[PDB]
Amino acid sequence: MAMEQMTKFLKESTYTFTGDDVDGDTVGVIPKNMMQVNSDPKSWEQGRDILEEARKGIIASNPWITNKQLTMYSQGDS
Amino acid sequence: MAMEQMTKFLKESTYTFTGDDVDGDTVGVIPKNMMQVNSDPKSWEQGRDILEEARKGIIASNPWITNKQLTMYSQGDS
Amino acid sequence: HKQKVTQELPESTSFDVKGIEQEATAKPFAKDFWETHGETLDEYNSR
Repeated sequence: MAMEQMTKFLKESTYTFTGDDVDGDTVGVIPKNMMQVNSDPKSWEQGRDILEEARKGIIASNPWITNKQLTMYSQGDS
Repeated sequence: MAMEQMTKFLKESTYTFTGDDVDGDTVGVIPKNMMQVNSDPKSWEQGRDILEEARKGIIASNPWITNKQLTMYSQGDS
Repeated sequence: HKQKVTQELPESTSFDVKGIEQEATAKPFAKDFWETHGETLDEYNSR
């Protein structure tokens, strides 16, 4: 039961990011709590779009990277 | 013999709780000693009902949980 | 002769430094959605 319960908790509260072809199609994991833009938690969805427009926006400005591919990480409040 | 004897001791004196679909159909284990409501030990049965009415009663009031599912635990006298 | 020892005592002080208090444990995202949209997360994705 512990596995299913921690899995459900992470599934309801987190969100994996993904980009172009990357082995395992996962680039970072941020909680759906640190991505809101309003007081209601559904607003996380809106806060998601900006990031997918920001990450791409960085790739379109910093192409010299190893792959045209960044990472993602949320420590504390950032 | 040690295995059969500790198994018999735990079987006569404890009681597993269970709820809705949970992997392994076991949510906590409380001794049949900490659930009495009278001085005679059979009364544990009565003290069981309240808990099964309390746990559900909590689920019917706190539905936002990961699963509609709590745990159970008896440390000391509680 | 005057006693060259006064009842006046030495004084030490506590290292009392106050920084910035922490925010309380913000509600879980499941309960957040609950008391804001009246229905749990499972009942919102079934639509």
